[PDB]
Amino acid sequence: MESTLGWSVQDWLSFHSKSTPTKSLELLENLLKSQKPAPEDPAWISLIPVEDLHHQWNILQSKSNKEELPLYGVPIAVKDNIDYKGLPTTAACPSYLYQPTRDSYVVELLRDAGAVVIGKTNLDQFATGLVGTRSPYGKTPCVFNDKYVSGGSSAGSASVVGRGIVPLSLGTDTAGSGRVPAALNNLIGLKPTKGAFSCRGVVPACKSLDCVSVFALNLSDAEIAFKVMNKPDLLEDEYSREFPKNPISQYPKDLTIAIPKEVPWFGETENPKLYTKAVASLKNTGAKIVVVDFEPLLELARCLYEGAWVAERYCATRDFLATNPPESSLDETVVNIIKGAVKFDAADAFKFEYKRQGILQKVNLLLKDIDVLCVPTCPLNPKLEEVAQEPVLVNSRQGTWTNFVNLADLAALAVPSGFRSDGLPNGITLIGKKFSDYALLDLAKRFFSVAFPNNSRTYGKFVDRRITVEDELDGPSKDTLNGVKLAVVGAHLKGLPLHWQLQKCNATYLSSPKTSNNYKLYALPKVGPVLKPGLRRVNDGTGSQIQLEVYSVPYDRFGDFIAMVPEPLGIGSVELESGEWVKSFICEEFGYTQQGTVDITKFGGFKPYIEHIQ
Amino acid sequence: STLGWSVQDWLSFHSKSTPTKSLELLENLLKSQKPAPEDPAWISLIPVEDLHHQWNILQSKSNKEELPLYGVPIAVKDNIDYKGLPTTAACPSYLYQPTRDSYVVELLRDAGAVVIGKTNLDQFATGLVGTRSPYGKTPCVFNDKYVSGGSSAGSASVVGRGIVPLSLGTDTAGSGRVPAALNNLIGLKPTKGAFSCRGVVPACKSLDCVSVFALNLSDAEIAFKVMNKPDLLEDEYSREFPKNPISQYPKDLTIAIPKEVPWFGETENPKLYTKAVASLKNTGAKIVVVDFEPLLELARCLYEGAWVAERYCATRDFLATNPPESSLDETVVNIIKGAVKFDAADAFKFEYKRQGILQKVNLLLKDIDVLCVPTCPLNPKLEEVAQEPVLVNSRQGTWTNFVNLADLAALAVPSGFRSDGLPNGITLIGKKFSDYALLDLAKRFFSVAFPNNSRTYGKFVDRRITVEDELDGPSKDTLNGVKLAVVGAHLKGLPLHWQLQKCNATYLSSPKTSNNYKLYALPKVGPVLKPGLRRVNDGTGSQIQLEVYSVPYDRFGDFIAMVPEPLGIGSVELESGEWVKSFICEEFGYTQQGTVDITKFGGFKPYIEHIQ
Repeated sequence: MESTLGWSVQDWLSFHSKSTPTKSLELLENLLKSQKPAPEDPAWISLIPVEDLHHQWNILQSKSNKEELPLYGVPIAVKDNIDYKGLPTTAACPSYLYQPTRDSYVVELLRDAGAVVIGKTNLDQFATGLVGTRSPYGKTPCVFNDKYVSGGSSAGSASVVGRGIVPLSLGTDTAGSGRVPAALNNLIGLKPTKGAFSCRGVVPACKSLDCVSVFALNLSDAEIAFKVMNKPDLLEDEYSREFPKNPISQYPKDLTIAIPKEVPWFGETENPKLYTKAVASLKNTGAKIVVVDFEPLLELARCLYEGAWVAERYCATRDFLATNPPESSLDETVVNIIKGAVKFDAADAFKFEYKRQGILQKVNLLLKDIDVLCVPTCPLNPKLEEVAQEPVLVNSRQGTWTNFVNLADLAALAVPSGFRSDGLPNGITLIGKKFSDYALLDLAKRFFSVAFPNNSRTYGKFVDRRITVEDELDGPSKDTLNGVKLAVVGAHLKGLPLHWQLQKCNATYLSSPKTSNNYKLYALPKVGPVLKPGLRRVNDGTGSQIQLEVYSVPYDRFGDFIAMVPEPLGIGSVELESGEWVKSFICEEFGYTQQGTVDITKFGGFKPYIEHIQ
Repeated sequence: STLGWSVQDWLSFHSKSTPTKSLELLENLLKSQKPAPEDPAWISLIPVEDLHHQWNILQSKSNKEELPLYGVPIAVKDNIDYKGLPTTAACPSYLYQPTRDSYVVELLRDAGAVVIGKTNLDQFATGLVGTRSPYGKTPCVFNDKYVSGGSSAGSASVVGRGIVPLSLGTDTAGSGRVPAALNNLIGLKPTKGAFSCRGVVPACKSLDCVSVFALNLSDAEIAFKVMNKPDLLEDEYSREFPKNPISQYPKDLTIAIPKEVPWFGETENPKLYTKAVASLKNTGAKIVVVDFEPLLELARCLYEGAWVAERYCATRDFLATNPPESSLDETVVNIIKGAVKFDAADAFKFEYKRQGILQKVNLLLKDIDVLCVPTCPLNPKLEEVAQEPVLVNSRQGTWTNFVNLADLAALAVPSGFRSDGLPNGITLIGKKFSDYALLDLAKRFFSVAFPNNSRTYGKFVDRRITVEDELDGPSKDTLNGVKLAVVGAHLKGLPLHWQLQKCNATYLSSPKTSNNYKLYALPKVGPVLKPGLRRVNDGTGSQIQLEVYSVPYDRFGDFIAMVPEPLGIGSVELESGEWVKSFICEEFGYTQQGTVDITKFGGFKPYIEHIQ
């Protein structure tokens, strides 16, 4: 039949719509057959049985609104860290193996959205490392060159996406594990705001810091996965937290992007070139780039490394370690790290927690006037043998830019910046404050269109395919709004010189209806260099339908918007064509009752009129 | 003579008197005080020359009568640094000499106050009893067979006897609350992070609060305003209060009381609680009966769990010097030494459990403005504590020990006397930053529970509060909002005024428009009559009375959602020429049949009165 390697989610959905339930089952059965487990393919700890593929697919057929399921019959991989009930969970530790009787909340959500889990994916043992070599199941290679490391700890999940077996996969990230493998494999790596994705059914390893993360080939698919898994789960995950309403969806073109004053490369010469060029490209989107001392952030990173956070991994594994399981089941570097936790008492954990809170005061003072950090994802592209030689120091260095994100309650999106001379990829990570995940996506989109002009952007190993349409975003869905419905008629319309005031207050365009038959529109005597209309509700009988744009203005922001609204205008209510009332600009009678006032109703809107002039 | 004076009493003496007489008054006060053990309440008193030094510094300040604590004597817990006295934490061998004031003492000093002494406490602030000190066991201000309570023992006694009208305590698990109940005081336990902890000895650093004992609400408030200041770089748990702090709960607010109230045998204190609840009901407040189990789960955590290690963290380099056994209190040191039981791994295990409980607590409190709780179950005897050095202490903790873990604010307030003559009280608990609304809720509770100006204070069973529980609310520098003129149903006393309170609006003034304005009564549809303002291009316009309010930027959206056709918010020009947001009205509004031109009345209230 037909090749499936490197399909977007959209590619998969298109197939399903135009195919029959049996010929789409076959395509997945066929994808499943081409995969190999165990040591043959180090990327897979385990793969589903054909019976299980049938089961998932039957369940899928029972649901009665497919073609509204944004991941209908789309295959996905899951880090062997995260429970799927159809397969065992291992944490890349053969004797730790266990059978979950229930799905991760995250997996359960993706299944509800129509996806099919194909296998569990290999990782550094107990999700401990940035290298991907620390698994008794095998070392996963870089999708581009088998001499190189895939990155970890989410190594299987990057590999599998990088070569387009599957268009989305799940990883986890405490201090880099969803970001480093994206850079080494030409992927999108989304590390969401903490507590946004539930960690119910993931094996705890630094519970207080840990996030479920996603890999994708493109912005579009990372967005669909985010919308699917961003769901509260307060009573079953102690660190879950609900996204607030009115999430920002775009940074201003003007945004302050901070970069570090000192960028250590540890001898590496190719990667600096990609970073320099990437910063040039951000400047060209119109961003303000500001160079900033990252001292406090690095103090925070050191606090991670010096502190007792290792006691979190130890807490999740000590009962198990005391079981004394066969040495061959264990990675020794991992186990030595985890046992570093024994030398810390409760008093110690607190002492470091104090120091962490103190650093954060400094970190919060620093970020107050910055919108985003742009950081190299990792300094190196490690060779398999380089990390065999120095099995700890390579790891430390690969966390140069990753270690402080979760401690500081930030979000992050690792995104390609191009290729070095030797044809390996790397890239940048963009770090935003709590709940900016949607705006980071969009910022990547804007970065891409400059760094990869003329649709020249590659993805995964697919060095000779180009992104056309797949990096486009819907933005946050209307579900998430909670604001006043506001109708504008004048200088706040798209394209006129007060539109920005709506953007400043994080307004969202809803629609463009007309008033009912009840309205006149005036042009007022110009005084500023801006001309200003006023609406008049009338009932002699002689009104027209005036044209409007309607915006949702977040409740907490409406104060900021109305404060910019000078006499004689005001905010009242207006009647739309359909009979709904909606807040709107109005005008004191004194306003349109001056010498200089011009009856503009004729034009049916304010645009038409500001063109019959200029 | 000076005993039982309030802050205002001190201020009014000073402002009528010479610096010299003012000094003598303070001197006589200092003279008449004794340190421990003659008086267990005081660990040390300032030497007379320190008094003069402090006085001379005060004389240097150029604006004196702006200073809200000018020449006002205060006590400080021997937990907190004042540079002219040593710090001890009630451990003689722990004694050190600070270089500088704690930030909190420095703020109060800048506000005028004179530190008179360092006050006695349970050693290393561990306990709610007051008795675990080698400098002595501070007695209840009512009866020296009874415990004063702790750990802010001396602070409570000194204010109970009215030597000083304010004292600093600290509070991690009740230490600013229990002693207030047992001595007929107000105990304020501010929102975490509001009062800096720079220069206080840590004992449970991540939960610690500096706190305040007063005799009346006014003083608690004054003190609160002086010390509620950020100190972000010198105190890792400092946090800035946001703008527009609420000043008052609605008449309506929901107050939760526990479904299960254990008393441990006590027969007297339940009657005062019952009575207090009935007083709250009578203020207009809706009482709901609520399952406190997850809050008591939380509070256990503090005891069974790893927070005990914060104390050990604070205290262990010292303890490894094996100081003399007789400077140590055995109960306390053993409680602290129990921290060796816990791994870092254990500390995280407990932290997860805490975060799990807080998910349940935060959900349970979305519905609720305030928790009302018995301050402590018991009025323990010294003897009872001697027999049960651990048991009584923990029963005294049954209501106190979840507050900081859960990041809440508290105010312990009197509720009357048992038949006994011993006092007790209620602690009102609110969410973060509610400190001003908590004080106002106490005012309201007082006016029902102690009608006709009958409230007692401290040992002063024969005096009555008069004006000293009144409040200024947050000061104007706290607000950040849009100035808004109302002309209509949102005026004070009028039917829509609740909508300003709902949006946390603050009254600023009652100015008039310029003479540019007409006012119409709109046709009456609802059972609410509403006016419409109209500006004219003259000459006919007249001046309309307004009320102007600060509406938080935050809340303005909430406010406008309540404003229907044909009204709107635009701007109006005051008599002063200042423009300001206000209600305006569509043309159509005042052009309907039945609109009455009402200008002649000068405003809306006089018109409503010409109808009734």
